Amino acid sequence: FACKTANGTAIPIGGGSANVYVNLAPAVNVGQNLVVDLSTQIFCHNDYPETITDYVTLQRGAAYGGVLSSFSGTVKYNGSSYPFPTTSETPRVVYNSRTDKPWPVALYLTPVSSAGGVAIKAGSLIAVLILRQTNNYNSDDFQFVWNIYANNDVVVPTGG
Amino acid sequence: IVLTQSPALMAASPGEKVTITCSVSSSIGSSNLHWYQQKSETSPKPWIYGTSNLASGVPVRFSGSGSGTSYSLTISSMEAEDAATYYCQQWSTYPYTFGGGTKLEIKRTVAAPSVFIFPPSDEQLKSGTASVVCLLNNFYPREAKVQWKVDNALQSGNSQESVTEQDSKDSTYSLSSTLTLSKADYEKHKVYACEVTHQGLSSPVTKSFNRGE
Amino acid sequence: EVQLQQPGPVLVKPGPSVKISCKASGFTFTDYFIHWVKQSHGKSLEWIGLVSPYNGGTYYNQQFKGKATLTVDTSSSTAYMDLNSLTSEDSAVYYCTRLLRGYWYFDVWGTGTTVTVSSASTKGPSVFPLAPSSKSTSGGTAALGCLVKDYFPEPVTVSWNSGALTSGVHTFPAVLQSSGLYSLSSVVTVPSSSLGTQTYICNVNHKPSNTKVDKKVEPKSC
Repeated sequence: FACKTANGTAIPIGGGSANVYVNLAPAVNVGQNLVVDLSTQIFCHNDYPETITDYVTLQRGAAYGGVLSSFSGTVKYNGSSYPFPTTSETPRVVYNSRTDKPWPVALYLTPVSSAGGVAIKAGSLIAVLILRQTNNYNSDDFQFVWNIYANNDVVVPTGG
Repeated sequence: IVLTQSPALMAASPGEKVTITCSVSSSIGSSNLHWYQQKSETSPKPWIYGTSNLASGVPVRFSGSGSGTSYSLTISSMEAEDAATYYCQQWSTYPYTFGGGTKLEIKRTVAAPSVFIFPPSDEQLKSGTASVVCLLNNFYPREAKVQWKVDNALQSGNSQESVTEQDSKDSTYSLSSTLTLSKADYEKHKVYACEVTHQGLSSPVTKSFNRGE
Repeated sequence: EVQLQQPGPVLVKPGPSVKISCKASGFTFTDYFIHWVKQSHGKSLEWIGLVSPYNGGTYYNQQFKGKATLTVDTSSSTAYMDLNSLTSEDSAVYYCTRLLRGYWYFDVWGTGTTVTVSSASTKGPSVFPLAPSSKSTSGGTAALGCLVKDYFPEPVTVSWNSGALTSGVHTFPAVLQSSGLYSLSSVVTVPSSSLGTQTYICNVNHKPSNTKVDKKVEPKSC
């Protein structure tokens, strides 16, 4: 079932990979943590409603590029937090509706204790999300790939 | 080159739409550059927080729009008041770089720089100084053509000029030209002349006084 | 209400620093980042750095990486901008500003200081009555002036007794002179009265200065 993003450019039914540009907080002191609100960014909807109850999962969520050495925490799926990068398949959620339901995922990142200057570069790669599609009619499993880029510079204030 | 702006000075008649452009070295992140105003000797007041985003306490005529590689601002209507210098600040990379900024004045017609003559006072001759003053009043451009002659000799390198800020009653300027000449150098000549030629295509004004009279 | 304050003119010899303050109140502070901005006369306002009253954590850009020691006292909610090295060139207005946690941008700026670098040892003004020569119609299209030629401290107030004649003056900004002095001026067209009032008491009124009645300015010409 086809998804979308804030830019409106995403992948069609069956799978694929896309790029999603998100805006972050320029400064977050160690402690107070910035919510990567993908919930306002990514959206998806059951293209085939009624008799086929859609099942959508976050199989793989990995953090590399900038975040692997920078702002990096857990991942909140429908309230339930899980360690990030995703070491296991998350508990399932369902959509089964003709409405671009918000992706109930937020990246509760956390700056490292050894953070320095501009830890996240504008345009650097922060996180990647893999989406699992299962339904109630066939054994078709499709992966949907999102590549999050922060178009902005995140630097934690640093003192001594 | 991480940011730049053009030009250094717009102007605007009342009720006239104004546009200002801020071009950046590379396409940035879309919708995150901020526009501030700074009045003279006043705290800066923010107007734009990213594209098409009025700041805390902005009018609706003030607005903005643009794209990921070259942003811009539009002020739809003019009522003076907002005559300040406006700067584009990029929330993309560190170091943040305020642009060159555009000292935005208020536009009216051409005003003739009325020229006035001032002999130095007699008492300052006790200090060995005699500073003849030439006055220019009520002219639009910050540059109007001036010249300094003493006894019809081309004097340069000792002249000086002082420029007013923007006016608040007719949006005009005023300039003070001051020469630093000794009492002996004053008495060495007779004719003092400042010439302003911002209308000299027909008849320039070269008013001058007679010394000791 | 919910605003921020900071001191006034901090004119000083080049020295080590100015170490100016930035007093904040109203909003729930020590929870919002604050930055600083330098404006060197009619030039760019190129941003300096930022300090975090939650934890300080201050850092600045590579340009002004040498003159910035921004910190904050949390209890009184007062940041401090300390120049690590002397400016001696950068006679710039310094602005405290804060950054909102929503749409991230600079808002609620500080009033701003005036930093001046000169070493004339606090010179007192004078007045040189600018002669309204020619006919002048005993007051009309012929101006006189209260030209002050020497003073160190900038906030000089040559303006007259709450307006000259029927108001309207063009008091001039700073000039920096030509050999390290300061000499602005003033000009009044004097369009009102005809040898009846003749006051022209332009009070110099600069902080260590006197009213200086201006000797009746003598509109005569030899």
